Amino acid sequence: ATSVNERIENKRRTALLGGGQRRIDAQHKRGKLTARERISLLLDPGSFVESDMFVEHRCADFGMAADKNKFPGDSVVTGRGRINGRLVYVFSQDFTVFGGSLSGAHAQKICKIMDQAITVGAPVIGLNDSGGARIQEGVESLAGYADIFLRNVTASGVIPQISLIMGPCAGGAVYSPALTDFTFMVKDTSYLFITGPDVVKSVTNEDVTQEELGGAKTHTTMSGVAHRAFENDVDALCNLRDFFNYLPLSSQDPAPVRECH
Amino acid sequence: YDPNEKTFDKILVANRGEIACRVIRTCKKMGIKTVAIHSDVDASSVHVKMADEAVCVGPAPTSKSYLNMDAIMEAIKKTRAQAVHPGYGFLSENKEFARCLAAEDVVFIGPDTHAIQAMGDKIESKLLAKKAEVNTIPGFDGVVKDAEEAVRIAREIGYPVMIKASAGGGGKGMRIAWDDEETRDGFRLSSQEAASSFGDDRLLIEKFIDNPRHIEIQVLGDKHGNALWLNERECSIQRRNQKVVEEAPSIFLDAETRRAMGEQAVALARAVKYSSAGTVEFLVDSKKNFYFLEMNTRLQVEHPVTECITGLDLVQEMIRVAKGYPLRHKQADIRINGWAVECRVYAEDPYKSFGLPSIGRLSQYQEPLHLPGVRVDSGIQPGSDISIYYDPMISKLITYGSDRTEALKRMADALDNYVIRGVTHNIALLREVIINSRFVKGDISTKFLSDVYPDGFKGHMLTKSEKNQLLAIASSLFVAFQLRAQHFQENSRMPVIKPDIANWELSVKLHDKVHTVVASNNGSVFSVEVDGSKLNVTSTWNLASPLLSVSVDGTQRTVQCLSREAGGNMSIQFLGTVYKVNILTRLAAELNKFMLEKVTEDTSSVLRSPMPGVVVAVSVKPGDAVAEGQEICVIEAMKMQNSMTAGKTGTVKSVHCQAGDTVGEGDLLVELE
Amino acid sequence: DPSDRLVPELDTIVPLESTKAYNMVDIIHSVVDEREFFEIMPNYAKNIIVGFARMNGRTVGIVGNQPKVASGCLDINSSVKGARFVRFCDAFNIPLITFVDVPGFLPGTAQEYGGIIRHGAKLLYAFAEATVPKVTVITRKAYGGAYDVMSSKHLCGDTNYAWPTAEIAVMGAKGAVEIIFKGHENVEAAQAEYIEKFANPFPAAVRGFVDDIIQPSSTRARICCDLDVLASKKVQRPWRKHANIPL
Ligand SMILES: CCC(=O)SCCNC(=O)CCNC(=O)[C@H](O)C(C)(C)COP(=O)(O)OP(=O)(O)OC[C@H]1O[C@@H](n2cnc3c(N)ncnc32)[C@H](O)[C@@H]1OP(=O)(O)O
Ligand SMILES: Nc1ncnc2c1ncn2[C@@H]1O[C@H](COP(=O)(O)OP(=O)(O)O)[C@@H](O)[C@H]1O
Ligand SMILES: *C(=O)CCCC[C@@H]1SC[C@@H]2NC(=O)N[C@@H]21
Ligand SMILES: [Mg+2]
Repeated sequence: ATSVNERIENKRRTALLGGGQRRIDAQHKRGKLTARERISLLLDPGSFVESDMFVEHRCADFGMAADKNKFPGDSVVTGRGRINGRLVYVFSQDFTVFGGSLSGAHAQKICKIMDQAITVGAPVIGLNDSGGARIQEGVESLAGYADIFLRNVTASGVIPQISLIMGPCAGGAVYSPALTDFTFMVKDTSYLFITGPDVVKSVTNEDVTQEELGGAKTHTTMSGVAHRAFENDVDALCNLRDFFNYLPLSSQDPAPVRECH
Repeated sequence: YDPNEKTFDKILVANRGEIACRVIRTCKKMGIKTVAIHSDVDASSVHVKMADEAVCVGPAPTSKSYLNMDAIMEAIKKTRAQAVHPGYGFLSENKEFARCLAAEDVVFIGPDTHAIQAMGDKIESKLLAKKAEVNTIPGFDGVVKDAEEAVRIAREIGYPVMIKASAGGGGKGMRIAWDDEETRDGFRLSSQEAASSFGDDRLLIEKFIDNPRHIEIQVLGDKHGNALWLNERECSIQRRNQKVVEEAPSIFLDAETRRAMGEQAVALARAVKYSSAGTVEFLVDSKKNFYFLEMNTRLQVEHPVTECITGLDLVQEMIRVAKGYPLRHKQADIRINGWAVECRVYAEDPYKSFGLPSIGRLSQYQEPLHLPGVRVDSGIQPGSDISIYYDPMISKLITYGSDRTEALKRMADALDNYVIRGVTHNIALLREVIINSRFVKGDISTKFLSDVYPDGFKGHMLTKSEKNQLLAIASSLFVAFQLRAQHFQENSRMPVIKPDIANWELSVKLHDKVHTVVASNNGSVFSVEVDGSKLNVTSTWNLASPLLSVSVDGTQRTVQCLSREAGGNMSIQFLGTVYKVNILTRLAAELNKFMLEKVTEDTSSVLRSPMPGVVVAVSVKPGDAVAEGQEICVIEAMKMQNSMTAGKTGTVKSVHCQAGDTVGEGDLLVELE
Repeated sequence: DPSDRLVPELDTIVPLESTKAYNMVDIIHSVVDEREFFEIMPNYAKNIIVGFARMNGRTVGIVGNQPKVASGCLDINSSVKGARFVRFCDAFNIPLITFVDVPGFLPGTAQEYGGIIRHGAKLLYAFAEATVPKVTVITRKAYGGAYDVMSSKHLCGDTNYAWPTAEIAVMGAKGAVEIIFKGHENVEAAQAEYIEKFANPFPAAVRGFVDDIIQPSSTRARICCDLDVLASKKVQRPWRKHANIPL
């Protein structure tokens, strides 16, 4: 008798449930979904296939060798699907597990998805919901951003890259959306800033909150970083679907032609 | 040196810089472990890396790092040091330091406490010397009483009247008077300045010697009552009462006078019961009459030069004496072997006040160790930094030869192959003094720098032939750079066509004059036409090395190109002096005459500080009116205080200097109309 | 000018204290041939330095941080100033030499309202798409994602070096201890342990992030030899009409 079957089911249940039901309830109380139903709403029904669902982080310092600091998926859901019959590769970040902070496995999965997409010639859509880089990981975390950043420059001009900020992205993770072709934000829910208001108050002796520092209105009215702002998650995904419907798959293909009346 | 003999196994050096390095080298040669002390600024000095172990003693100021006895004693106790060498300065001649060290168990390399106590003030030293049958100044001995007593003394001491501050000296309270009324007014001025002095409030009246010559006798003694005099030393070239150029054998003295001086010095040392190395200083007139003047109970700065004519090592001998061993030499064993000349290279600008301190970081530094008969003693290295708290001494250079002429020629050669980039030095003044006709002849005095340059040091005044050589070298260097700029690699797509030019016609602007130069190249040989004069210069034309050796008409010269730019400005070091020239082509020079002259909004009325440091006292306030020749404020940096002069009349609009702040070099200080 | 000339004056140029500022122009002058350096835009955005020099007779582009001005923090102007120069140097086949001393990006409301993200992305892209040989030397520090912005090893960099006084981390010690050891409410021993363990280049050295830790006096001799072996660099990349600069 082998217990390799029940462990698979337990790992699947933990991956679906994330880091716990209390964090899920906290996610919903802000009027905010989680990664998996975002993916389901974005993609066609019964067309999403997920890659690398059994990957764990390999941290060994600051007491993460215990099971309480171990979570399957490593706060990222990556895969491929179809929109209106055309292939696409997607990745979404989960704030439940360590606030979506970058780890080795997170960057590895993102890089693998980008490599596959650039190999086959399909667009990449990224739903960004993070909190920065994991400090306990160390320099290994920083390299992850680099391993992403290079792949954002290699694929620039080859395949379209779309980014949608769905939460408070901060730190060095804000540079990946700036290196993509288009940027979209959800108002009253998403933020973008290099440093938090606390550091600004400490250094420049100036008082400001997160909404006025990195809010959607600031980045869509005077900063010029984002392109459009949407009311909520469902409207954002609905608009992103037809926006993707406009644009082609790769620079080797001609502009799409539809049926006119 | 014999390492078999028993000697201390741990020496702590209580100094910094050059003398610490010298002592460290000596004990390393003698196989003795050493310990070094340093402040926070000197944590990266040369002497803290040469010596095993290092102890931090406190902050940057000397009052808390090198003069803090508690820190030194704690370091000695922690390091289990058995002996301490003070070098010179700081605590070398401190009365309480000797007792504090000799209390527990520590032996102090130097004179005993009684010797320092006796030779510490100018009152009892004179009477002690008189009791030892030593020639002294015929000035009256005794503390002055009042103006009437002062003039009564001045009646029978001679028409020239010296007034001096007792006890501590250092160039304070030293004043002149001739006339009896002038004598009494100078005496009351001396009395009031002594009342405002450090506290002695005692004056000494004395006689002047006309055209003084400062001679020194190096004495060495032990604890068994033996005393030796190691020849004499000539030190007359001084500014601000500080020696710059040293000469071991005295060209002014014969055998009999030298013997008499040495015997008198030995007798004086025996009277004091001296048991270490020291120097006795004398003032000598034209009639070879020598008078005693002060005794230094420590190791002197100019000690290496007398080592070049005797072959002894003073540091090793004095360490052996402090150990308790009798001297292994006799008087008949000391002989003069050749000639030796020493120069003291400082970090200061000689063009103002014969040297004013400057700071900076050494971009690069190279010594002429490959030249024959050259020895360099330095406590610096490439990348070293110069702070504002210590003496600005960079290094000392010693050259020895068979006779005076060879030593002087070697010194002149060595002063040209010395590379210092990063700070300003006084090498030009040294080279000008060395090749001076009066210095070569041998008629010098303590006022040598006061009459040769009555207004100040203006650089080397070069003759017509030297000017032609300089212009030819500059033109040749410019043409060599232009020719080097044309050498590319083969492209195989757009081949380069090297321009074919025969002659280069150039306009060279030097000082405030313009010369026309024609340059021709024939490989490694340049032919130069300078105002109708033929010159021929050859060299390897290595444009990367900091030293260029050229031959102009058979004469060998060494030059250094300090700075060069595309605008034509070049800074070239010729004969130890830096010259600025502007080289242009004929067409460029002709077209440059149409350029409008750039307005320069600096016509006096500016009092930019000539030296960095901390101002201690400002004598004016904003809105006041100043007068010519009146000091404004006093800035203290590198052991000295300097007050800038005046010469224009106006109203000070603002004052940017306050007591306790730090002022950088070239910073605007006083603004006036 | 020999290619193996030593530069002993660079051994103690970097102060021991982390709050003191030095001059990178002195290091550039010491390293390059004949102390000659042609600076571009010397009076604008003084916290970054860009220029042309020669190494063993070969034209090179020098880019570096200036700790003397604004502690070396990056801002809007310096990002564009460096990015344009790097793009030109790549476009006309010129090797790049980089000196890294950066604590991060300059914070404030004006920088965020001006779009610092776009210009940081410009500079990062300019270093990322570089195909000419690149040599990087880290002098004192490189904090946060800015370390990636300065052509780290992971952006297809060829050779990276670090001086013994260098140190690389994620953030400062205070931020790390206040974001990791929050429950312990004791930063006395925690800060000491963090600065003893991570305030040094070994964590990046043991993980292969930096090629070697070299003495400063041998910096020049290390660079020239590298420029001898990287002169034949060739990189193949996917075809495209032109990429999308974040202009
Ligand atoms: C390359 C440049 C870098 O390295 S940037 C590194 C990030 N530096 C920082 O100072 C962290 C900034 N992040 C934040 O302030 C918050 O997470 C923001 C973005 C405001 C989210 O808002 P908020 O809902 O109030 O957060 P929260 O109180 O619910 O905390 C949730 C949990 O997320 C975690 N988290 C966040 N970021 C990291 C990170 N980089 N590394 C490790 N953990 C992180 C927090 O530990 C927090 O834990 P907890 O559940 O509150 O106990
Ligand atoms: N009686 C004197 N007569 C003529 N010149 C003197 C006399 N005393 C001093 N001078 C000058 O004073 C200067 C310094 O005298 P000194 O006793 O050595 O003090 P210090 O220890 O500060 O050097 C000498 O160089 C000398 O030129
Ligand atoms: C300051 O750092 C003390 C050492 C420098 C002065 C010492 S002591 C007196 C000697 N005369 C001189 O010019 N240097 C020597
Ligand atoms: Mg004296």
